[PDB]
Amino acid sequence: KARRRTTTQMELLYA
Amino acid sequence: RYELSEKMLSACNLLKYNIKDPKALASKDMRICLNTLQHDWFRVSSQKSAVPAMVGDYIAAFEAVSPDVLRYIINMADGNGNTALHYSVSHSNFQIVKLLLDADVCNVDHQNKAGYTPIMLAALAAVEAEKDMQVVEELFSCGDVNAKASQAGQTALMLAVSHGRIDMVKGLLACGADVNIQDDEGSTALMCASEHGHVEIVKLLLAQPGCNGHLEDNDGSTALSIALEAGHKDIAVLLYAHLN
Repeated sequence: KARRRTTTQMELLYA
Repeated sequence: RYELSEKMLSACNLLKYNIKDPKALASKDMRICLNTLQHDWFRVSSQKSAVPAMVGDYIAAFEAVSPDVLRYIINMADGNGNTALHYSVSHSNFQIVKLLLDADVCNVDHQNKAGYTPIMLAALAAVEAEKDMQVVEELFSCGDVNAKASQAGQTALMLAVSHGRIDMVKGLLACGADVNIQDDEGSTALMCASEHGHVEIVKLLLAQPGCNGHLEDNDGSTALSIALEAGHKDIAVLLYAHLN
């Protein structure tokens, strides 16, 4: 689930 | 004071004469012009080492060509769908973020190819001084704090909560974030906090007028059931207390 996953700064910036 | 190169000033003037003619603007030859603009603008604005006085000087020079040329260039997106606002937020270059906001023509809600807006990027950006947080809150007030990312429909508030960023959560709530928005899977910020065991963030969310602890995700899980299952009995007791 998205609510459990970690998102990094690089993942926000680049696809 | 920094000045545009001859070639850059030239490209700006060409844009000025063409900016109102859509089909010229899309012409293949005009693209070489637009590529010059994009290249030089991202060179000066978007590296971690960008110099705020240089960005300021460039902004002033674009506006002197035309306010419409300023609006066009500072809203350009690169091949990643990123604007200078995306890069300057990601780099925590908040003096440059402030210059872009103050130009008063930024589209702050632009999603990059990854699917995120600059407000979402800010939710994970380093903020080392309370004065930088003032710029972050100005950004939050210039765009849609409730926007949902193309990836999973998450909000900035969910992102901040998932990283345990109490500072950002307080900022987003103060700037009008809706605590009850659900992502594509039906998860709320409160559910995100329950997964991670972030006690103080749970209290902050529960303290918001209209916080709805009863919401279920698409499988019928609640913040309370999530908390117990993730082994965070203290949050579960907190949730129970608030719900009853």
